[PDB]
Amino acid sequence: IIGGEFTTIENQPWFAAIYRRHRGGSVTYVCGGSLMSPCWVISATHCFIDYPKKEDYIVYLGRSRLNSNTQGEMKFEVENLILHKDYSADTLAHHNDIALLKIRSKEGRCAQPSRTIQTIALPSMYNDPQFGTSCEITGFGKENSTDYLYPEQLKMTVVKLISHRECQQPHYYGSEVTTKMLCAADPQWKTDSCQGDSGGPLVCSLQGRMTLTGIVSWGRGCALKDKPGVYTRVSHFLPWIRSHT
Ligand SMILES: Nc1nc2cc(O)ccc2[nH]1
Repeated sequence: IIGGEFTTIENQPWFAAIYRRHRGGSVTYVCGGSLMSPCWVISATHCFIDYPKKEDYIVYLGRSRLNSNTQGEMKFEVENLILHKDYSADTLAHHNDIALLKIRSKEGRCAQPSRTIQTIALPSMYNDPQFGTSCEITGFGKENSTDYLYPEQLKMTVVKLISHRECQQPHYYGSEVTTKMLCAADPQWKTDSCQGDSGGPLVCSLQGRMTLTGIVSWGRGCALKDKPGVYTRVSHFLPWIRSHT
């Protein structure tokens, strides 16, 4: 993340760090995601679609830093990884970018909702906070685009929400965000998401409740005058999310 602050997990008690295991050479960070209910995490197919053998991922909850074992984490396999039956990578733009992972400790069970391990609620149907709401993102994403290492502490930032007519400024993303893709960014240029963040959460405040408003997906550069980060628009997906759940 190219924005504000370094945080710790208990301000993010739903974050999901997902790792690939390798043939021999060990384990590299895939993406974030978010804890749904002790059996489930939510993220984006673009992360896994090239490499779909559920058995190579190792996701974590309660982990606070890329390569250090933080206080009281729990480790996970992924009993099933479910990718959207319809996904597509158009130039820059991603489509129906959503995915589910059923975790399972080495023991067969979903996770124990600790202090450092909460669910976050899904949105309700046709109710997304309005342009100009500040929401927040978490990930271990590049700090600077020019960087080729992801940061070693976790990062969080907050980011204002854009309206589809504004984000379809042809000076922005044209007809390529669409009704199910949600733009947001800090009034231009300075904080934003980036690489290896997608699958992270966009968590807006609705009535009182932190609510999984959107899932990070794409954006042309990180922190660019006229280039919003776009985030999947979660309420358009609550059917699929229950009928593959
Ligand atoms: N603005 C923005 N650029 C991004 C690039 C990514 O690979 C993932 C999220 C992003 N958000």
